[PDB]
Amino acid sequence: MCWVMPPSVFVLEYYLDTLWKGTMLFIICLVFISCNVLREVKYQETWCFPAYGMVIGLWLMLSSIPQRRLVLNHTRGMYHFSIQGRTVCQGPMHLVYVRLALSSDAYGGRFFQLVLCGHKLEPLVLVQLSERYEQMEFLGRHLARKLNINYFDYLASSYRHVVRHWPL
Amino acid sequence: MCWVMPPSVFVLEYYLDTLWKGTMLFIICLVFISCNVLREVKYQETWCFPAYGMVIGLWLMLSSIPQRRLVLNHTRGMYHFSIQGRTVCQGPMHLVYVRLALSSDAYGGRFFQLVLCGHKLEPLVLVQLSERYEQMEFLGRHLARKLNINYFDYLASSYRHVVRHWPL
Amino acid sequence: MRWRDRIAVLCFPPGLMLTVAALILFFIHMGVFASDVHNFCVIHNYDHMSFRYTVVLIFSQVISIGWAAMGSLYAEMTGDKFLRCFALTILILNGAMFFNRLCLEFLAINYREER
Amino acid sequence: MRWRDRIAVLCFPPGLMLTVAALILFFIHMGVFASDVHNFCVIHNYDHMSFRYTVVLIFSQVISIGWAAMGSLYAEMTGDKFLRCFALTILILNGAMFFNRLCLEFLAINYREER
Ligand SMILES: CC(C)CCC[C@@H](C)[C@H]1CC[C@H]2[C@@H]3CC=C4C[C@@H](O)CC[C@]4(C)[C@H]3CC[C@]12C
Ligand SMILES: CC(C)CCC[C@@H](C)[C@H]1CC[C@H]2[C@@H]3CC=C4C[C@@H](O)CC[C@]4(C)[C@H]3CC[C@]12C
Repeated sequence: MCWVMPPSVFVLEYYLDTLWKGTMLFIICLVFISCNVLREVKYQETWCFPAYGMVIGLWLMLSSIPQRRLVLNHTRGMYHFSIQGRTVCQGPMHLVYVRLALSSDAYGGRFFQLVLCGHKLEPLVLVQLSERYEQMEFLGRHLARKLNINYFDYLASSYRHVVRHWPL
Repeated sequence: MCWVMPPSVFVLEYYLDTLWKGTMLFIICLVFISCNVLREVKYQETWCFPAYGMVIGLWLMLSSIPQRRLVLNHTRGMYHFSIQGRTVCQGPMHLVYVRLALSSDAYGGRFFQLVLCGHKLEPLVLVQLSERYEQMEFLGRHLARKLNINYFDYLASSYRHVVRHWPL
Repeated sequence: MRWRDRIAVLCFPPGLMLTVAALILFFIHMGVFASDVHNFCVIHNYDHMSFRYTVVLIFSQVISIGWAAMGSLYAEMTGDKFLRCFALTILILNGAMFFNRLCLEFLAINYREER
Repeated sequence: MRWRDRIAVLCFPPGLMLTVAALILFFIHMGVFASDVHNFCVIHNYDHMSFRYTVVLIFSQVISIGWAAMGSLYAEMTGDKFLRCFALTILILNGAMFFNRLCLEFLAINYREER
């Protein structure tokens, strides 16, 4: 899977995982429907917790999303924000970045994620492997080989990050 | 009133008369509340008619309006649509006109009204007197002496109407 | 514009609100229809069924129908298909619910009173 | 943008909707509060009071308080005073509402059951 994804021929497409959340909510509450705990001796009925489960799962399922795409076509594409049907965000460069983000806990453990920054864009969260830095900018160079725009790092400019298009 | 209003020093201000309708609806319902018709022999109760009247009157009363104004100040004013608080419509000329409109019934009787045309502007309906044509462009020339913009007539251009600013 | 400010005040944009009023009329009339059917089928509690408010909610029905129509007509010129689909769907559901309640009331006729 | 399209689909703009959900929680909870005081004051039909659902609607209360707070926090950065005033007013009314129902439940404590 290391090779196949980086070339990302022309456009890339993207989706969301909230449909998974809605599906597991529906499954769990459907389990909750039939033969729940019998706590009439507790002088109460707990059906409204799964009723709020109905409400939450039905809303989370309603967040449908067709294939979030851009004009990342390996050309002079404007990186206009594209959705099947409607279009919202347009911009001549200078907005679509790729940035490394860091998070820390009370102990101090560092977790690293990636985000394709822009006007209401989609992130680049890698698949559940962030303890070390590994190579960092090699995938950034591969994105550059795609359609070079930026490869931003943490904090300010300083060093250790590369820019390609600038608005001055 | 003929020499008071057409001079209209600098700005003009304007309001709506829907508050009159709301107040009349409130008065009618308050009459309807105490000692209405006793039609229990009709096997029905008609409190929902004044209830719907209250819904309508409360909604119409909510149409508040601070003094609809423009930049009709006797200068190079932009005629920017002005409201105490928010502002919406802005345009460089070519939109604020004054137009004569006509209405007819089945018999063929003609009624003449006037409208200050523009993006969501207010009209210039005269005080309940439209049977004869009288003077037409005399009040139009007075508006021209104010801040000459247009004085449009019915139908197409043809003749009998004057323009002052054009966008070509 | 600032829908924000649109929803701000003094009043509001064109029609719209007048269209979504038919929606909440549909909500309350659907609730009343459901209560009527529920009391007709199982509980059999004709004492508290809506035999008493008969013509006033029919007048509410008809003004809601006219309101949804007038909203559709006054909102069609925006040139956008979604608003027209919204208004036409509301008109269709209101007409269907009106005809359904008319059939229900014409059916349960031997249960109110006699003249 | 096309609020139009914003309200169009796939989902919706940021938060907002999550703030107006607290509004309709306030609607239903003020409704049951009104029913509760009405049954406490005149009709006296404790068999059908809200004696039976007591902890689940309290959990709904606290989740609505948290929702309104989180919506205010998630909508404050729009830079517009009207949205902040909106969200803060809903938070204040929900909080006073919650304290009111807490006080009323703590008052009617001799009418439920006993351990
Ligand atoms: C006034 C405009 C907005 C129309 C709304 C009509 C409302 C106010 C009317 C229409 C339907 C009505 C209800 C229909 C059925 C019931 C149950 C019945 O056993 C007693 C009357 C009662 C409780 C009515 C109360 C008032 C009611 C809710
Ligand atoms: C599920 C989430 C959205 C919370 C909504 C809570 C709803 C489902 C709860 C809270 C208030 C509840 C009502 C409160 C009072 C009454 C009257 C009582 O004599 C029987 C129960 C009954 C009829 C309850 C039915 C369920 C109810 C409407």
